[PDB]
Amino acid sequence: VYKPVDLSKVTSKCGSLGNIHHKPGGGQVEVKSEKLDFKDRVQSKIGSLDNI
Amino acid sequence: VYKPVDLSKVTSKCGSLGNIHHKPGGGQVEVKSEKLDFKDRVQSKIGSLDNI
Amino acid sequence: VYKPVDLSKVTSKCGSLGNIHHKPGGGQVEVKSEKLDFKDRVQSKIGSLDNI
Amino acid sequence: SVQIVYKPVDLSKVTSKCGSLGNIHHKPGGG
Amino acid sequence: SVQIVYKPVDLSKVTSKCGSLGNIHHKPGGG
Amino acid sequence: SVQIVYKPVDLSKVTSKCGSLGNIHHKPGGG
Repeated sequence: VYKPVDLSKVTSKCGSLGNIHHKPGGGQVEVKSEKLDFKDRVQSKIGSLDNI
Repeated sequence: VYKPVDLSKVTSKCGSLGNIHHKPGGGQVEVKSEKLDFKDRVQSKIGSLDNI
Repeated sequence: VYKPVDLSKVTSKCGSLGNIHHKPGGGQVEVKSEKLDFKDRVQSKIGSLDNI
Repeated sequence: SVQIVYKPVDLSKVTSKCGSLGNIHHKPGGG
Repeated sequence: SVQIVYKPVDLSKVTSKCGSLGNIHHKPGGG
Repeated sequence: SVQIVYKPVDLSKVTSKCGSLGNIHHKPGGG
C-alpha cells in the first residue's frame, strides 16, 4: 500500500507587468547621444488589496 | 496497491502585460542620437483586488 | 493495482496583453535619430478583480 | 569602412502559460 | 575601419506561468 | 581601427511563476 497525497489544492492569483526599454539609445560597437533624461513614475501595488 | 493523489485542484487567475520598446534608436554597428526623453506612468495593481 | 490520480481539476482564467514597439528607428548597420520621446500611460489590474 | 553584422537575433516576447505545463510519466514497472 | 558584430542576441521578455510547472514521475517498479 | 564584438547576449526579462514549480518523484521500489 502506497497512497501519499501532495499539493491537493493550488490557487494562484499572480501577474507580471514589464515596461521594458531594451537599448533605446541603441548600438554595440559605435554609439553616440547628447541627453538621456528619465522621469518615469510608478504607483504599483502587489499582493492582497481586497476592500471587503 | 499504488493509488497516490497529486495536484487535485489547480486554479490560475494570472496575467501578463508587457509594454516593450526593443531598439527604438536602433542599430548595432553605428548608432547616433540627440535627445532621449522618458516620462512613462505606470499605475499597476497585481494579485487579489476583490471588492466584496 | 495502479490507479493513481493527477491534476483532477485545472482551471485557467489567464491572459496576455502585449504592446510591442520592435525597432521603430530600425536598422543594424547604420542608424541616425534626433528626438526619442516616451510618455506611455499604463493602468493595469491583474489577477482577481471580482466585485461581488 | 567595413561593417558586418553576422547572424543576429532580435526577439520581443510577451507570454502567459497556465494549467498543466509539466510532463507526466507513469511507468508502473510490471511484475 | 573594420567593425564586426558576430552572432549577437537581443531578447526582451515579459512572462507569466501559473499552475503545475513541475514534472511528475511515478515509477513504482513492480514487486 | 578594428572593433569586434563576438557572440554577445543582451537579455531583459520580467517574469512571474506561481503554483507547483518543483518536480514530484514517487519511486517506492516494491517489497
